Amino acid sequence: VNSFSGYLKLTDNVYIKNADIVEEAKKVKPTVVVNAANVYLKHGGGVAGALNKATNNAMQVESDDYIATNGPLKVGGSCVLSGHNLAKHCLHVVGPNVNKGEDIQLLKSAYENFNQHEVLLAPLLSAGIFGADPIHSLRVCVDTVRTNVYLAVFDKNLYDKLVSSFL
Ligand SMILES: O=C(c1n[nH]c2ncc(Br)cc12)N1CCCN(C2CC2)S1(=O)=O
Repeated sequence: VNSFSGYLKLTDNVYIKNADIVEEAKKVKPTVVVNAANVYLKHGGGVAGALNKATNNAMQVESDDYIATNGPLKVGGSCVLSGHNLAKHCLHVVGPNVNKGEDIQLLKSAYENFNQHEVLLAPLLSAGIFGADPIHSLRVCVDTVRTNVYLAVFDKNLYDKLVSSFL
């Protein structure tokens, strides 16, 4: 039993809800919140900009130190950093950004990072400003993640479409 509330169950291990991931994280304080990161951990917009803003820029400060030490992530890769006031940990995961020409096949590799964590609150990888089809992202999620994932979809119109079209 966990504290996530109001989710629709899609599969044995994947759950979905129309919710703002920032407000969901603040309420649940999950062990792991997933950020829709880029390789530079520059949290300017989309999910990342919103999560960072909610930490009062502490996520960005921590991220800049991480990059100064380690260099950029790989597309499809991840790192574990603090969750600040939102979660115990933040798993920064880099899905391919279609608006940069990156290979959509890397989306499966990106979701594989979720399997290192028993339970996660997460957005759909590569959706929103990363330019991929969210229906496809949900399909890859369900077919790749084996751990328990609670997906927050900000747009109510998109949420209804994802549910109604889910196979
Ligand atoms: O939640 C957001 C989101 N995008 N910009 C934001 N700004 C502030 C806050 Br708070 C949340 C967001 N989505 C990111 C894109 C992928 N998803 C869409 C496809 C269904 S999403 O995972 O629903």
